[PDB]
Amino acid sequence: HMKEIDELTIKEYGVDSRILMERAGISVVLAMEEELGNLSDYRFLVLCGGGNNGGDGFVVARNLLGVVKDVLVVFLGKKKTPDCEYNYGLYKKFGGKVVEQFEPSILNEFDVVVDAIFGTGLRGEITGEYAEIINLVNKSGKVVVSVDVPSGIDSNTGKVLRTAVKADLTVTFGVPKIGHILFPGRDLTGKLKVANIGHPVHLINSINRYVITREMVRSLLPERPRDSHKGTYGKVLIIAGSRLYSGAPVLSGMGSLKVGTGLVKLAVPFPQNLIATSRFPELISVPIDTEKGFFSLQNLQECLELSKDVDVVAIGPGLGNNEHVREFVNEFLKTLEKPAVIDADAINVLDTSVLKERKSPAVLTPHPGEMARLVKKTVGDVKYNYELAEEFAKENDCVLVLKSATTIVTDGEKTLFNITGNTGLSKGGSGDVLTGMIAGFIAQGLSPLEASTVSVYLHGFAAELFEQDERGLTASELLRLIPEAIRRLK
Amino acid sequence: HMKEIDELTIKEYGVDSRILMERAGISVVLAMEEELGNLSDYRFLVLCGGGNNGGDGFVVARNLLGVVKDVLVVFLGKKKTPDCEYNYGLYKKFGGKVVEQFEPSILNEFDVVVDAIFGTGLRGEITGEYAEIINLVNKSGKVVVSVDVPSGIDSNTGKVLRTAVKADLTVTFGVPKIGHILFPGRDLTGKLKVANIGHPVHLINSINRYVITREMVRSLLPERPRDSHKGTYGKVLIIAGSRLYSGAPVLSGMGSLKVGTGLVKLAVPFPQNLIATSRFPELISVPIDTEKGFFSLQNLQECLELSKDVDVVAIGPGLGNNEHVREFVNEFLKTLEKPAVIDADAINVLDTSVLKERKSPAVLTPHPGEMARLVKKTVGDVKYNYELAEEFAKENDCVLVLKSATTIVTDGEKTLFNITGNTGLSKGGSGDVLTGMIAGFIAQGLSPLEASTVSVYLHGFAAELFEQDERGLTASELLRLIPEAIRRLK
Amino acid sequence: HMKEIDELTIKEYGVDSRILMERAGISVVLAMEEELGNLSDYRFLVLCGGGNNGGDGFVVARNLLGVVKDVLVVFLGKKKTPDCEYNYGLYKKFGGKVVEQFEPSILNEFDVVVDAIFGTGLRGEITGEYAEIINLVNKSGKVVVSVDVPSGIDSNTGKVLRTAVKADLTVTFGVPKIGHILFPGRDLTGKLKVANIGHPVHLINSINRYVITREMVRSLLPERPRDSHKGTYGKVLIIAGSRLYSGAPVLSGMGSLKVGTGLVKLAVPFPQNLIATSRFPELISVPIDTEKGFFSLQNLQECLELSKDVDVVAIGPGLGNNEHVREFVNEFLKTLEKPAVIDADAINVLDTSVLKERKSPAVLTPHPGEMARLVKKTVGDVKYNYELAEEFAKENDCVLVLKSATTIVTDGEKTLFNITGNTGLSKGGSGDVLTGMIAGFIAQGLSPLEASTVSVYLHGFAAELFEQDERGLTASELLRLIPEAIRRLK
Amino acid sequence: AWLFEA
Amino acid sequence: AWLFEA
Amino acid sequence: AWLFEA
Amino acid sequence: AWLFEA
Ligand SMILES: Nc1ncnc2c1ncn2[C@@H]1O[C@H](COP(=O)(O)O)[C@@H](OP(=O)(O)O)[C@H]1O
Ligand SMILES: Nc1ncnc2c1ncn2[C@@H]1O[C@H](COP(=O)(O)O)[C@@H](OP(=O)(O)O)[C@H]1O
Ligand SMILES: Nc1ncnc2c1ncn2[C@@H]1O[C@H](COP(=O)(O)O)[C@@H](OP(=O)(O)O)[C@H]1O
Ligand SMILES: [K+]
Ligand SMILES: [K+]
Ligand SMILES: [K+]
Repeated sequence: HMKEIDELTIKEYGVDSRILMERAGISVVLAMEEELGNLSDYRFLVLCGGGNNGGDGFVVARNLLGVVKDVLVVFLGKKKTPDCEYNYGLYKKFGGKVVEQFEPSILNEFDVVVDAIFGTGLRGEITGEYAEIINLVNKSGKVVVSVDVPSGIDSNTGKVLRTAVKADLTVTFGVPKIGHILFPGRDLTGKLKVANIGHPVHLINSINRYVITREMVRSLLPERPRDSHKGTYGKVLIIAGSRLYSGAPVLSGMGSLKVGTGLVKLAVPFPQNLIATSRFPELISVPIDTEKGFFSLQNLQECLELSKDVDVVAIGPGLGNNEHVREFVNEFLKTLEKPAVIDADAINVLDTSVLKERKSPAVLTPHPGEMARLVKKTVGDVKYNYELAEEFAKENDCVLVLKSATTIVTDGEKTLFNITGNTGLSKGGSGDVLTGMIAGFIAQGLSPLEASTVSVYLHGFAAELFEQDERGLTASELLRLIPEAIRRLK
Repeated sequence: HMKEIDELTIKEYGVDSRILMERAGISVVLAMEEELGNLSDYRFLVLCGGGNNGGDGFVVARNLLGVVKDVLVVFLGKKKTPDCEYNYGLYKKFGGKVVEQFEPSILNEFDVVVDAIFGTGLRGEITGEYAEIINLVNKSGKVVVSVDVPSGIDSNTGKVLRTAVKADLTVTFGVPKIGHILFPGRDLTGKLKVANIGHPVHLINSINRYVITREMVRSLLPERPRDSHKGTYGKVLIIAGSRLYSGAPVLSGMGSLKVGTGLVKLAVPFPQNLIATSRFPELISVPIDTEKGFFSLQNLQECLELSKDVDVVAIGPGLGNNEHVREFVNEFLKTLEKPAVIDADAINVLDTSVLKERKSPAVLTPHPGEMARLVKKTVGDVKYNYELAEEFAKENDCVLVLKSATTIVTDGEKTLFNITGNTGLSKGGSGDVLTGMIAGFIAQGLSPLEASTVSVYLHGFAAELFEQDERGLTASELLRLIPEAIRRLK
Repeated sequence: HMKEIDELTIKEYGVDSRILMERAGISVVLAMEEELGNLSDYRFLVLCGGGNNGGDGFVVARNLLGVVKDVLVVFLGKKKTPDCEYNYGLYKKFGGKVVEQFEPSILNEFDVVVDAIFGTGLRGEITGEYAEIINLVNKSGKVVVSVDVPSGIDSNTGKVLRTAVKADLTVTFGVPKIGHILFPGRDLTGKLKVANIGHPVHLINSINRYVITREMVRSLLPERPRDSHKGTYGKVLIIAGSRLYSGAPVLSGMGSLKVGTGLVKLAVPFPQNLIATSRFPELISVPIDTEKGFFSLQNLQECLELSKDVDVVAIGPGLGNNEHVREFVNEFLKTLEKPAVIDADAINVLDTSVLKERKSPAVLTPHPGEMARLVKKTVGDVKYNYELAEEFAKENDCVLVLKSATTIVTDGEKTLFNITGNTGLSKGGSGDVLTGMIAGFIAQGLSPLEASTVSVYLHGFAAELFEQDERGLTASELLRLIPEAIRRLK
Repeated sequence: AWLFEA
Repeated sequence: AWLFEA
Repeated sequence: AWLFEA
Repeated sequence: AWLFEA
């Protein structure tokens, strides 16, 4: 918690709470200037609650006095915390205007609304007059700058607490909060700036949940020693496909090759295996003889033999989901002593007891529907539920990659959030590519967690590099964009 | 005094002294970043005294911790004021290193020296170890950033107190200080940034001594109504020249015309009057018949007749200085009921009783040699002596324009400092141009003080627009550059 | 009068008055679009009087309905003319809003004010509520578009009728009106567009007072046959200067040379004649021996001898004005049988009987002070008084060039208005240049009227080509700019 | 140029 | 970068 | 311009 | 756009 970090910074380091509050407010002023240009032509409406978020607002309002066209504070609380009171007091000594009633037509006379109503740790549903004011600000068309978190977002979850401010700019302090990172909060945050307000860098660094950044991914990318050969860069087996789903294997395989893997082999039911090499002849696509077009226990021994000469096995994309696939998948993973990347239909039939028993590592890559089915909960209970994902990862000894617009990657100890990507990834085939990427990076020497971190980022970044409208992005185009994402990362 | 402004801001407005100190120090960090780029590659040596300047230094050092390559504070004082002590305490709690001995070789290990040794209001000559340290920093070749004022400059006068830091960058608070504006201090200041640290804008504005800025000159420049004629823009008489000094009249006259004056007439001894129209035939150059090539009382009545049909009279450039010139100048000014711009040899022969008796206004434009002779003091007693200039202006009911690299313009109530210009103005003819400019602006409707303010600025700015090396600038080239200075001002 | 042209177009050509009114209003809409871009984002306040100007306004308002953000008409009259009534009726049938009370705060809700209150032929001083409304529109800061003429300008004179609208854009019909061309009206007009609203081109052309345009000057400029010599391009004598005013001759002379004259001779009192060739050695500057530095009857015979071998004589600039100059000037012009260009001090001493008696032509070039003295009236009675100038020109058989920001050029039958130039011409020396230009063009073969028309235009256009701030323009710089003005004209 | 002289 | 992460 | 005059 | 759709 930043709440804890503020407390330690005040109580143990001895920084006056007022100094933190001053730094917070001036950082909002500087951020607005960076975004709007010269502030002197704008009229500012500052909405202050009674808490320290409001206190930060009074500092903003006071620092705009005499410099901008007009400033008014509407004070919406009933009582003020000590730092809010002190800064209210300064704003008034400096000649500032405060009113305590919100008049709908007051929005008419201002260009920018500074939302300092509620901050982090707000827990209750907003109703009554706070709601009305927030709804009026949202309909007003004005530029909205939110102090810390848009008022009405739960800063621990990203949920809207009945209603919430939609900001053009949010200025937060120290670190991004979970509510900036997860949706809907991420959407309501608008452009996010993270200000340094003077916390010791050691406390800022102690946070155990992180946003995955370019710099983090660049320092995890494996080295490519010049004197190398394909085995230097690992070997992947991908067990995938069926008579129903012949495309999945192809997309996973190329996903491994595009991130620099040395050798990729697919095991796919004949004749669907032939689809992959007609499209990308650099793939090895082994024909697996099946009774009805789906993997079954009769293919167990062939798949374990194929496994011996690879570094990692991805399983699941397009396998189908029937009882014989279920038997095969669970018996295979129980016997495979290689890292496993488990996706799609391998998740749908997975017996989670098998994961506890494995000595080798695993990465699971469910979307929330798949996660929901796996732990027997509703999609709504699991979506963006990073604590559930952490517990699952810790209990089953795996890395969990819970896919959504913000993807969560956790091994139960460390949790990372991915924010790259766009809606073109919301389309069949996208996940199959990511599964290949993750396997590939594990094969090249990254840990399951590192492989997942780099892969989710690059998969999202590749999507963003599509030249045309994102809704026209397809998995095949995404594959083409991977090596550009890699080059841009460096 | 800013000292007073800090006190009122703390004691009457209620801003915690620590909040002012925090804002000061972070403003230094931001300024250095603007100048150096990313700070993370630099090692910083911060030299802190015991006073609040040192306190500001501790804030700088503390805010660099964990962000830059290395930070060390050398604490040079013997005791610490309360805010310095508090910020020393924070720097140490944050993990910062302080030593109390300055080792000459310590400069070897750092890229930037932050000079927070002494601030404003230092009064005594620096000797002993402070001097040695300051001299070592000056020989070191490192980048030097001075907090408030370079240590060793007297912030009220700009004098060096035995020795002083030579800064690449100085970051001051609220307003520039006199010691940044006057030399040598102006030279030692290097690039000056003035930070807003949260004083009420009303107190910042109450300062009665100002630097002349572009924006101030732009808002004083007269209007040019389209439906106008030459009389709209005034008429100047310039009484100037002699058989010895035939060029002066020409340069003064064109100086009036280049700033937009409608009509300019010169009165110059025949045949030297003919020099002016051979060079600029738009001038009227009236031949004055003299006995020996110099104005005398025999020309009094002609000059007073010529005066009736003008708005302003400039007198002095190249008149010569002998007894008959003295009689003429004093009798003329005692009788002339028009504004007078008094320069050069008219200053040298001026009886200051005559100025007290005049009902009409005057501007005097001495360089320090001329000022020294006028009040019977040494050049050293008068140079940059803004209090003497104010008293003189107040006592004699005039505007005094005391020329030097920083020019002082005062009517005894308001005092303005000009910082435009370069060394190409240190050459004969330069002053003659300025005298014409001032007269011209008075003729166009500006007050003597306004006319002087706009003229010193534009005269200096024109010099800066010379395309080649400044030492090759001549008065004739300066005249050519005036209308460009004007266009650039708009 | 356009009033007459509208009547003939309706009554004799048979164009329905409503068709003229429709065309007028749509032309305002098109003009505003050209100036503002897309109109759809703007809210329009249209102020309509009761007359046909208001009728035009109703057409504007009606044509904006459904296309722009908001339209409101405030109807300020008491009764409506038939075409105003018809168009009010259409505006209402189309769903438009009209109110009849002007509320000061109504300006708050609109971006553009369309001023259709009064048009051309308004004769009375505006007082009462019309004044209040006009003053409110002027203080409002909104974009102001005036229909026909800014309300409150007398369209026959350009005078303000107590108060008047200051427009950003004025859209007039058929031809510019005198009130757009003369000040103050020219200033209040802002940018002027002249719309074709369907008058027969023959009636538009019948107007006997014209604005001098680029195209008119280009077609008057003389030809330069390749096989020519200096005599092809004429010879000018300029009789000018005195011991007091030695620069005038130089500026007039070069003014003749810069417009392409073949040979220019000056007659100037010795030794002031030597000033001209030291500056421009291409001039011939004849020394005239005088008793006291001024021309007198003793120089009559020399000047008439010099006159025989030239095509035109300019006389007046810097001659001085005393009795002997008066005798010389009048006796000379009474005897000179060459065209004469009469300026400055030759105007001041001119006996106008002499002009009636001359068989040869003349151009007189007074500024209003000189004109006032010449006809024994006040400056205010003569300034912009084109009817007085016409009568004077007709009665004295001359071309009169009455200098001001808008210059009037007339021979009593045809009257032309010049609008080129800027305030840098409001400075000594400017007129001396124009006098040379006019003489030069007469020498090259243009009639006195043609020579004056081309000269006033080019003199003004040269001023506009000055690269720096206009207030720094001097006559010497203007001379340099003449051949560029000429090149740009072609 | 048909509609406007400028 | 001292003040803001973006 | 909020923080610095230059 | 007031006069013409294109
Ligand atoms: N450029 C190279 N350098 C070193 N060894 C190579 C190589 N190319 C191939 N090999 C070796 O050839 C085998 C297959 O190569 P790769 O794995 O690159 O396909 C591996 O041997 P082993 O069978 O001894 O493990 C590897 O040692
Ligand atoms: N290029 C040329 N072509 C024709 N005639 C020229 C000439 N240059 C000079 N002249 C003649 O020389 C005399 C003076 O020339 P300009 O007037 O050009 O100075 C004039 O003669 P007249 O004395 O016969 O009139 C003119 O005819
Ligand atoms: N464009 C113009 N408009 C108005 N007045 C002008 C003018 N040009 C000249 N004058 C008048 O002519 C006289 C001399 O002009 P200027 O001062 O511009 O040289 C002044 O008159 P007075 O003698 O009535 O003061 C001034 O009024
Ligand atoms: K908030
Ligand atoms: K210092
Ligand atoms: K009108």
